[PDB]
Amino acid sequence: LKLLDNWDSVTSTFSKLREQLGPVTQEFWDNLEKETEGLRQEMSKDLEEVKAKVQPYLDDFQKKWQEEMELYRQKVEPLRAELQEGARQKLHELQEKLSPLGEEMRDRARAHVDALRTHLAPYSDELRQRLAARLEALKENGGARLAEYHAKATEHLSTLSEKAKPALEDLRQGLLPVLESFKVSFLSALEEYTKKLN
Amino acid sequence: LKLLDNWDSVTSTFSKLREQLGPVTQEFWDNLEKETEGLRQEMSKDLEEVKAKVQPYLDDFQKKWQEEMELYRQKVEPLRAELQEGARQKLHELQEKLSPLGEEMRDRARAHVDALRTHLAPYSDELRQRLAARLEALKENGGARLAEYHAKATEHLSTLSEKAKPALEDLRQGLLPVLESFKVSFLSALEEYTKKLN
Amino acid sequence: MTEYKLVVVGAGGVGKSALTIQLIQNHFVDEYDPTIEDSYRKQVVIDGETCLLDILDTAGQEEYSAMRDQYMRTGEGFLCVFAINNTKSFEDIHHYREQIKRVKDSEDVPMVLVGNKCDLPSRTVDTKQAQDLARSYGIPFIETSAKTRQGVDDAFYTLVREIRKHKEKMSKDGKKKKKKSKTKC
Amino acid sequence: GTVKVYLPNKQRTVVTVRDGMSVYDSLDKALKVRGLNQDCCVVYRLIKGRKTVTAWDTAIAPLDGEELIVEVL
Ligand SMILES: CCCCCCCC/C=C\CCCCCCCC(=O)OC[C@H](COP(=O)(O)OCC[N+](C)(C)C)OC(=O)CCCCCCC/C=C\CCCCCCCC
Ligand SMILES: CCCCCCCC/C=C\CCCCCCCC(=O)OC[C@H](COP(=O)(O)OCC[N+](C)(C)C)OC(=O)CCCCCCC/C=C\CCCCCCCC
Ligand SMILES: CCCCCCCC/C=C\CCCCCCCC(=O)OC[C@H](COP(=O)(O)OCC[N+](C)(C)C)OC(=O)CCCCCCC/C=C\CCCCCCCC
Ligand SMILES: CCCCCCCC/C=C\CCCCCCCC(=O)OC[C@H](COP(=O)(O)OCC[N+](C)(C)C)OC(=O)CCCCCCC/C=C\CCCCCCCC
Ligand SMILES: CCCCCCCC/C=C\CCCCCCCC(=O)OC[C@H](COP(=O)(O)OCC[N+](C)(C)C)OC(=O)CCCCCCC/C=C\CCCCCCCC
Ligand SMILES: CCCCCCCC/C=C\CCCCCCCC(=O)OC[C@H](COP(=O)(O)OCC[N+](C)(C)C)OC(=O)CCCCCCC/C=C\CCCCCCCC
Ligand SMILES: CCCCCCCC/C=C\CCCCCCCC(=O)OC[C@H](COP(=O)(O)OCC[N+](C)(C)C)OC(=O)CCCCCCC/C=C\CCCCCCCC
Ligand SMILES: CCCCCCCC/C=C\CCCCCCCC(=O)OC[C@H](COP(=O)(O)OCC[N+](C)(C)C)OC(=O)CCCCCCC/C=C\CCCCCCCC
Ligand SMILES: CCCCCCCC/C=C\CCCCCCCC(=O)OC[C@H](COP(=O)(O)OC[C@H](N)C(=O)O)OC(=O)CCCCCCC/C=C\CCCCCCCC
Ligand SMILES: CCCCCCCC/C=C\CCCCCCCC(=O)OC[C@H](COP(=O)(O)OC[C@H](N)C(=O)O)OC(=O)CCCCCCC/C=C\CCCCCCCC
Ligand SMILES: CCCCCCCC/C=C\CCCCCCCC(=O)OC[C@H](COP(=O)(O)OC[C@H](N)C(=O)O)OC(=O)CCCCCCC/C=C\CCCCCCCC
Ligand SMILES: Nc1nc2c(ncn2[C@@H]2O[C@H](COP(=O)(O)OP(=O)(O)NP(=O)(O)O)[C@@H](O)[C@H]2O)c(=O)[nH]1
Repeated sequence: LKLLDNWDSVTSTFSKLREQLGPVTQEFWDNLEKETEGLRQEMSKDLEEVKAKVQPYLDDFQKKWQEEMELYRQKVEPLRAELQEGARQKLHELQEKLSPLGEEMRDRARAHVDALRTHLAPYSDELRQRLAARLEALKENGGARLAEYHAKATEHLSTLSEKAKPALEDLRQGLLPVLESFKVSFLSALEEYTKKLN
Repeated sequence: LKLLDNWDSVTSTFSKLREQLGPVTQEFWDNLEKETEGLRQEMSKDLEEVKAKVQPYLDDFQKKWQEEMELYRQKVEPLRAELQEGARQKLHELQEKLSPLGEEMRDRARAHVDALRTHLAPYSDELRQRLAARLEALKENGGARLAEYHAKATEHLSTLSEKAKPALEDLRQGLLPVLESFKVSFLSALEEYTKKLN
Repeated sequence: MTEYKLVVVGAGGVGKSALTIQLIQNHFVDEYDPTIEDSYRKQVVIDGETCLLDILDTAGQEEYSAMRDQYMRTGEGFLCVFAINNTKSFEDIHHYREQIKRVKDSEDVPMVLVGNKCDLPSRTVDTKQAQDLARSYGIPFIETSAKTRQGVDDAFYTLVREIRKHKEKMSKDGKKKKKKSKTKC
Repeated sequence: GTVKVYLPNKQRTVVTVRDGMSVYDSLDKALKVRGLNQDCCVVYRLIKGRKTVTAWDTAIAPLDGEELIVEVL
């Protein structure tokens, strides 16, 4: 309601801002004119300075690039050749190493896997009997536990009857007057709050 | 009142739970004993068979492992020799490359750096002139910037004071009845808060 | 790659630093080393098995520090080093036993009684008296001398064997036998 | 009054801070006990979580509070 009075001061604030938006911004533009003029005194020389330097720079760089490229060509080629022969020697080494070791590894695998074929096979079979006996134990006690659980579930359901019936009715018998009392407190609160929030 | 009866049902449940857990832990343990006894008997054969068989298992594996290690060491010697002799050539030939190609690198680096010296020296010197021009403009423009900024700041301070006092006093003057009316509503609303929760 | 933590406790003057340094770089000290918290780690072959031993040599003049209590818990085996020429040390052995019992939260902890300076002419603690005390605790007694290097390594070897003994026993005690498992530990 | 210096052997040692002896002297007992020499070893200070290069010639007096880590070069 009184916001009009407060906002009126905001309008005055806008006016004060507009006063600055004029000469201050205009002055800023005048400063910008100095900035642009300055840049036209800096960049004018800078750009030419760059051009007059980039040319010999790229030229000197080209010289260095040439030195590097030529030098590298006279290095990469012979080195690659030597590395190739060295790699071929390494390859031959690898071949002459991985071949006997490969055959050996295959026999190693034979001696290991065939061993496993005669180690894990009876092991799994033994485990099968062991697991079977264990399964029977789990089924014996499990089947019993199922009966026990069913009995306990029955006891639990029976002990739940005294909760889902009398206790639930008791809760309902409590909820009725409670909700009523809550309603009285809520209704009054609604009116009371509305009266002060109007 | 509600909590008293509700919690009563809780204790009337904990008791039943305790009366249930009693035989439950026993029945569970009885079944657990049957299982664990069987597991023990089973584990007796399990561990014994595993240990009795682990002996020839390890013996078989170690036997082959001996061959694996022996043949490995047997071949490791000539293989290491191939690596050593081969590397001797590879490294020696490379050392014979790092020498001339290294000298060439240094010689190329000489021209590389020396050409850089004859370029970077005047480049940085001329850059000093460029930077001088930049700094000159930055100083001259800066002097204006600061002068204008001071002017703009003064203009800002003028409108600032026109708001820090008149507008602020308007706000503060309004804050008086506003805060008071708010206090009136808050203090009165506080009645409901207490008369509804106690 | 098996590393064991050995803590050497004792009164100031017994020469804990000397004992440890003698095993590490094999050099006898001559100055009063103001040891507070210094560890020494070396690797040796004990009974055919390679073991890394990290010996913690701490101050023997601390009252009751929380930092001490904490680092005492990280020690597996404990060496009760006392001087055969110092009656106070023989009586203070019980203090070490109780301190370790509390920090380890167990009464059955591998410990070894070490009687250093047995080469010295001065002897107030007889071998039987010390051995009897050790026997009462259920631990072995080793007479040592850092000056003559006698029993030095032996004491350490014994401690490692006690640690092994305890761990082996617990592993072959009764896992499938259901001997104290619980759920909240 | 006591500072714990970290050793390159993955350990540490607590020494007493004195207003006389230098780093070289204080770290001498630490290196000599590990069979090391102050020729290939360098000590690093603890400032802002990161380590800082320090000299042996410097005294140990201003080393009261922080900890040091010795490395081998
Ligand atoms: C065809 C091409 C193939 C080439 C041909 C084949 C020939 C070349 C042959 C061999 C290559 C060298 C590699 C072997 C090095 C093993 C060093 C090592 O372990 O020896 C064992 C010693 C012994 O232990 P100890 O007695 O001291 O401990 C005792 C414990 N105490 C604390 C408890 C008391 O240990 C020591 O001497 C301490 C270990 C410190 C030495 C580390 C050296 C590691 C090897 C190379 C460095 C490479 C760096 C890679 C650079 C790449 C950057 C991108
Ligand atoms: C280049 C850009 C063009 C500018 C255009 C707008 C302005 C034109 C109009 C008037 C000119 C006024 C400019 C003068 C500003 C001075 C800044 C300055 O020199 O200040 C320094 C002070 C000193 O305190 P200290 O920290 O050194 O000491 C800490 C103490 N202890 C040491 C113990 C560590 O610092 C302080 O007063 C800290 C407070 C900083 C206040 C900044 C407010 C700036 C106002 C307007 C800019 C517009 C932002 C708009 C955002 C729109 C985004 C879309
Ligand atoms: C020029 C230089 C040439 C030199 C030649 C030398 C050749 C080196 C070649 C191979 C080395 C294989 C390394 C085997 C690693 C296990 C070592 C081992 O037995 O150590 C023992 C630890 C024991 O327990 P602890 O010490 O921790 O406990 C005690 C803790 N205490 C001490 C604080 C109390 O056992 C453990 O740590 C068990 C954990 C094992 C995890 C290893 C992680 C390996 C990482 C990466 C492998 C790369 C995969 C890349 C894919 C390649 C595709 C082609
Ligand atoms: C988000 C990604 C999903 C995947 C999640 C992970 C999967 C689950 C599997 C494995 C994680 C297991 C967590 C354990 C981690 C290690 C904690 C630790 O570092 O452990 C070591 C501490 C050592 O002791 P210390 O050094 O302090 O003492 C020594 C001092 N003294 C002797 C001197 C006085 O061990 C202690 O503190 C002992 C207590 C810690 C043992 C806790 C095991 C509890 C087991 C069962 C309880 C189940 C209740 C079920 C009911 C349901 C409720 C909702
Ligand atoms: C939420 C739903 C989960 C569903 C999963 C169900 C399956 C889980 C059931 C069983 C598997 C668990 C097996 C491993 C148990 C270890 C738990 C553990 O690490 O807990 C940590 C506590 C820590 O406290 P602390 O006492 O160590 O520390 C105080 C130290 N102070 C005395 C020394 C100084 O450790 C302790 O409580 C001591 C360790 C207890 C020793 C157990 C031995 C187990 C061995 C064999 C199992 C036998 C099976 C039967 C045979 C069948 C063969 C087929
Ligand atoms: C990312 C790899 C690139 C991929 C390329 C493929 C090729 C990989 C093949 C070969 C690479 C060989 C790398 C050799 C590694 C060196 C480890 C080592 O020696 O490094 C040194 C650090 C030093 O620290 P310090 O305290 O000893 O020195 C303090 C002492 N100063 C002050 C005195 C000097 O030592 C340490 O960091 C302690 C030991 C290292 C522990 C690493 C633990 C890593 C974590 C988990 C492993 C995950 C296994 C996953 C398996 C999953 C199965 C499903
Ligand atoms: C993406 C846009 C960001 C743009 C903003 C730029 C700012 C971020 C850049 C740089 C920040 C520099 C901060 C370094 C200061 C660390 C000081 C320090 O030393 O403070 C201590 C902590 C704790 O360690 P400490 O004291 O035990 O060890 C030191 C061992 N002493 C104490 C014995 C000597 O030091 C540490 O936490 C050491 C740090 C290791 C933590 C690694 C965590 C990596 C995980 C997530 C980071 C994700 C990066 C994503 C990549 C995207 C790039 C675009
Ligand atoms: C153009 C050509 C110019 C010429 C210049 C050369 C080229 C540029 C080259 C490199 C730039 C990298 C700068 C260095 C970075 C440091 C990394 C680092 O190692 O740091 C760690 C340090 C603290 O460790 P310390 O070892 O020194 O201290 C321990 C004390 N002692 C010494 C006693 C041991 O950290 C500190 O000092 C604190 C640093 C915190 C990092 C703040 C960066 C935040 C970045 C972005 C904020 C986002 C703005 C929003 C973006 C919107 C844009 C529109
Ligand atoms: C006494 C009790 C005390 C107990 C108090 C308990 C605390 C309760 C607290 C909060 C309750 C609020 C609980 C809010 C729950 C959220 C309800 C909800 O989902 O709302 C959604 C709406 C969305 O509107 P939009 O429909 O326009 O559509 C979404 C959007 N534009 C789009 O394009 O997608 O948002 C709106 O509500 C806007 C509707 C505006 C209409 C009204 C416009 C207002 C009209 C008139 C104002 C009165 C006039 C006064 C003038 C007199 C001056 C003198
Ligand atoms: C629109 C514009 C928006 C702009 C947004 C800008 C955002 C800028 C954000 C961040 C700026 C980077 C600010 C970097 C601050 C770096 C602070 C730092 O290096 O602290 C060091 C300390 C180390 O204490 P110590 O006691 O260990 O060391 C000795 C002590 N300092 C001494 O001098 O004697 O560490 C500690 O305090 C202990 C805690 C260690 C755990 C943490 C370790 C990790 C520590 C630092 C990492 C900083 C991470 C920064 C990444 C931020 C990205 C989300
Ligand atoms: C980070 C990746 C992590 C993943 C790792 C995966 C594999 C891990 C396994 C094995 C590999 C091990 C990888 C280990 C990586 C780092 C290991 C490491 O932390 O080493 C220590 C050193 C320095 O230690 P200090 O104790 O001396 O210093 C104190 C320390 N910073 C501190 O805060 O306390 O720090 C440094 O590395 C020195 C940095 C110097 C800055 C210059 C840096 C220079 C950078 C770039 C140069 C490029 C130039 C190319 C030129 C062109 C060629 C012609
Ligand atoms: N005769 C003899 N002297 C020893 C023996 N052990 C240490 N000493 C001597 O006792 C002095 C201090 O030894 P030290 O090992 O530093 O004692 P510590 O009790 O471990 N020091 P701290 O109490 O400060 O931790 C040295 O002069 C040293 O030579 C020993 O077994 N026999």
